[PDB]
Amino acid sequence: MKRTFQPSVLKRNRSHGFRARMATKNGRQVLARRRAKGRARLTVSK
Amino acid sequence: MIREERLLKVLRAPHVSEKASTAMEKSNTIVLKVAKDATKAEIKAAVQKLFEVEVEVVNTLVVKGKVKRHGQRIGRRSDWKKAYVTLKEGQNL
Amino acid sequence: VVYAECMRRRIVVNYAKRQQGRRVYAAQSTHLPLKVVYVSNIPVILAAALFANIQLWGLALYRMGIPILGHYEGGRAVDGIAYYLSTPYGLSSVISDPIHAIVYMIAMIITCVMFGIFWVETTGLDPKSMAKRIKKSGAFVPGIRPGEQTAKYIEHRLKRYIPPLTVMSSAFVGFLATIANFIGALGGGTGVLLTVSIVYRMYEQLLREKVSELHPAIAKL
Amino acid sequence: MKAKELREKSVEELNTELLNLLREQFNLRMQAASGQLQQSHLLKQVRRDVARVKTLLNEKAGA
RNA sequence: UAAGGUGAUAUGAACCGUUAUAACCGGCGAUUUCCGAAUGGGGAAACCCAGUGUGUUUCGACACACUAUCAUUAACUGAAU
RNA sequence: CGAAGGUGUGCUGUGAGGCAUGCUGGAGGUAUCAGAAGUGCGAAUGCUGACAUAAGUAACGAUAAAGCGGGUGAAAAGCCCGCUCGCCGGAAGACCAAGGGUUCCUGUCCAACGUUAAUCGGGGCAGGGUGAGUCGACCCCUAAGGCGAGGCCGAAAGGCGUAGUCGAUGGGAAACAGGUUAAUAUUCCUGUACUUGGUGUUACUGCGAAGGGGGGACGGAGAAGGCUAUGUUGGCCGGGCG
RNA sequence: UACGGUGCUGAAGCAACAAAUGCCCUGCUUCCAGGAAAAGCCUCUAAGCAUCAGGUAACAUCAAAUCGUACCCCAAACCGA
Repeated sequence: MKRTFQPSVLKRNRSHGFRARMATKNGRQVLARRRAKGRARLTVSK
Repeated sequence: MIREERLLKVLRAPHVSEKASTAMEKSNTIVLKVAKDATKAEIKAAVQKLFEVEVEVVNTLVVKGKVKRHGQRIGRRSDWKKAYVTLKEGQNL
Repeated sequence: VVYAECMRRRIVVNYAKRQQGRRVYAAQSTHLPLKVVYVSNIPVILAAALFANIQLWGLALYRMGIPILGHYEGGRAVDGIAYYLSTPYGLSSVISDPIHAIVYMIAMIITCVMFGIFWVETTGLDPKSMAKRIKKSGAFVPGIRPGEQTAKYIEHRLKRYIPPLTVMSSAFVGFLATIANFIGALGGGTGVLLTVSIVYRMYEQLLREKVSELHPAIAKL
Repeated sequence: MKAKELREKSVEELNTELLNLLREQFNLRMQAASGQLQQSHLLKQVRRDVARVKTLLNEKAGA
């Protein structure tokens, strides 16, 4: 088949890139929980 | 304050090996790791103090196609230049 | 004589990588020269020898027939084709006859060019497929399967390297040999020149056998 | 440790920089780029040498 | 503090100390790139684009420092009135 | 100089259990009495790992047919080449975005991997490759739309929203034809061109506002028509008579 | 000529018919549904400054940065386990 979620990079970084998860304190929950997990996945970036 | 020796420190290596070394690394046209943004300037004027080439076409291209350097482990590609200039002379070697 | 193949050219395109990591050992196949001119020798042996015949042949023809190649007296040539082709050496330079030096010198150079070219047309050396000889493989761990070397796209590398090895320093060697005699030397300035070279290809032969009969030191393809 | 150099002034630190930072990768770090080093150790003091240039610039105030 | 050393896998290469001058430890210092609260803007940070100063300039161009917001305070000026 | 265990055999205890003992094994294990328990599994379609079956059973993925002769090599339905056959062809051609983004060339390698055979592949593994004032992106301008000092709302947290700031799927300088590597391309080269903007110089000269005016600047349909790439021919020019 | 490939050359090189869904053309026309914006772009003054500076024209000069460019791309390079 052909599935349900597809690329868009035309929003990616500004769906959760650095100033898009910093942007939110609650997406700095993400980053708070990744200053609490030391996960490689963060905003899924470098 | 008028130029910098900083980009007269641009030499990092001539390319080599198989095809494309032929006049691409020799004669006019030469290809070589040159800085990282080059400058298109003191990379044509640092060979104009060395061969007097005003450089037939100053070009740049960052160099691409896959990581290696343990390609059967994980690989890392730091990225670099092929100068890929055409020099206007190549005769004072 | 001995500062006449000291030089560094060197090519690595031969590939290996085995046990990667750069203080583990190394990672390549590691060919080089540093020494050159190596089948153009037999030519200048011939060129000097030809003059040995003429000085012999002419003197033989002189006191048992007709001067055709020169006039002698006092043992050696004094005149003729045989004089202008005689070698000045023995203990010191001859600066008395500059035209003799010029003709003899030109004569020897062109004689050396001649047997070098006949070392093209009968018995020489190859580059084109000496090129292609190596690449079937490089050196493998076993594991890395080369194509840094390219089986053709190498002919030229060879045809830049070889000659000067049948010609192209035949001229130069014949020159070097001639001026080696204008200085003069004991045992012959040219004979020293040939001797040093013969000795160098020799010396290493005396030494040569010992290391790789442990099965070879390796990893250079 | 403690026991090196002679200190260098910033009227001649000048001269040092034109020989192991510049026009040294045109002959030794060009010729690193052209290998043949059985004298690996020499190279390491092209670095660690002009790295002392700017130590004895900021530490010693150019002295 | 020291006779052995030259970070690891990484053996090599070359060297070093040449035993107190390697190396180590401890103090101090230096650099400490790029980003990043980041703060000249932009901005999908590790990047785009920039200014202002202070310089240089060969006049082609080129270095160098400064330039955030928001709070608190002071000082100067000062509408509708 | 043989602990534990793994592991045979004989004796024993009701059993829980115990003994004797061989091998292997190559290290440790351990009275009594006394102390303390994570102290014993056949069923939970239990958990978890290892290990079965069917069964060599099913299966080996789209019919757009290939066939042949050489080659390589140990070996070929598939590798290599060639020669003969079929099929798509407003696609099954040829070129792109996105995305991949190296999958690419080149050179190699065959183990694994490709749905088999494979020397072969985008496999595996080495190298090599994408070059621009004029082409594009960075870049200038605007949409939806966002943000938003200050501002106006709201326990905190926090909202609405200005001056502004951001923001394509829309609008802002110019180059082409040849010719070129197995990797290049308006990018390289060649030939012949193009452009804009800064500088400078010169000559003349009133210049002068986030201002003002002007202007960008526009639908759909429909009715035509014109036109040319061009297409087709003839002619032409060359070659050829099966 | 390796046998991989390289060197050497060049005739015709038009016209008719017949052309395009290509274009003149944002044209024209028509119809109501009602058809961006800004920049680019032009011009005027304004305060000012005032010939100056600027401007305008010609000419000349210089500059024209930072990156992409391989290749699949209906496909073994996208997606589909």
